Amino acid sequence: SNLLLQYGSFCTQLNRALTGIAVEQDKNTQEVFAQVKQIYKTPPIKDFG
Amino acid sequence: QCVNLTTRTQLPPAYTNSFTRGVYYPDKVFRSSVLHSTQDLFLPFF
Ligand SMILES: *[C@@H]1O[C@H](CO)[C@@H](O)[C@H](O)[C@H]1NC(C)=O
Repeated sequence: SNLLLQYGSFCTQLNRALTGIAVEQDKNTQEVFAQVKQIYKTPPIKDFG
Repeated sequence: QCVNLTTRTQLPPAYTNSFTRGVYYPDKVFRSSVLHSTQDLFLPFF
């Protein structure tokens, strides 16, 4: 660890890239599924012709 | 020759908290407007 202390920039950029990917996954899910702002409920009656 | 003190009023040793004290310059190189990471023998905070 004391030897690796001089590669802090390399580790910081690695963790930054991975954190960006991780946030991007949640963003992708939000764009795909969270388009509708209201949670509509199915009607009790299913008279859909 | 020395004299051994005989009057004694002893209590348990008190303890206090070191509020971010005991930091020293790790080297003799001038550094300005930089943020530097170093491992050494330091007095841990608090
Ligand atoms: C005080 O210092 C002297 C020096 O030798 C020592 O002999 C003596 O034992 C010391 N006092 C006590 C109570 O130990």
